[PDB]
Amino acid sequence: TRTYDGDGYKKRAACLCFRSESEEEVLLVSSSRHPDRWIVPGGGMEPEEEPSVAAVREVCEEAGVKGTLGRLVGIFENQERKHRTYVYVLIVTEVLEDWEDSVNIGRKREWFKIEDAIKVLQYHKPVQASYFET
Ligand SMILES: O=P(O)(O)O[C@@H]1[C@@H](OP(=O)(O)O)[C@H](OP(=O)(O)O)[C@H](OP(=O)(O)OP(=O)(O)O)[C@H](OP(=O)(O)O)[C@H]1OP(=O)(O)O
Ligand SMILES: [Cl-]
Ligand SMILES: [F-]
Ligand SMILES: [Mg+2]
Ligand SMILES: [Mg+2]
Ligand SMILES: [Mg+2]
Repeated sequence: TRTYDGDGYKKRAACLCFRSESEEEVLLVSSSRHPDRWIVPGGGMEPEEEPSVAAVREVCEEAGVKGTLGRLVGIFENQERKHRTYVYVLIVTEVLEDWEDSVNIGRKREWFKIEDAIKVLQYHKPVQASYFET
């Protein structure tokens, strides 16, 4: 069930899933519709779902990782697609081998240096590239 702010923007949550507290390497996942593209794992908040809970749930489903939830980075609008996304830091402590989207749609995941994550997000996902700007 998709949820919306009062202005009709889709409510989303995502995590910057870092390999370590150094925040040098981040986990991206393949696009479901376009598997040759990389995106930040995240997705729609459910009714009455806290954004931090939605963020952790979505990165479990999409990326097959768990870890220590860190700070809210910010709230990022996508004016073109009418999304409003809460973005959190997650320090990955668990990497699971056969996760929901790997089983269901063969979703891929890969570690990127921050600079390279920004590079591969820029063309299709410039708002997700901006998640890293701070
Ligand atoms: O417009 P396009 O570019 O097609 O954006 C897609 C997006 O594709 P990209 O892979 O290019 O990012 C999807 O993400 P992935 O399934 O790949 O993760 C979904 O986004 P979300 O993460 O919010 O959703 P979910 O909770 O993970 O399913 C989807 O939303 P939806 O599933 O609710 O229809 C969204 O459509 P909208 O614009 O209608 O929002
Ligand atoms: Cl790291
Ligand atoms: F989803
Ligand atoms: Mg999802
Ligand atoms: Mg979802
Ligand atoms: Mg998603």
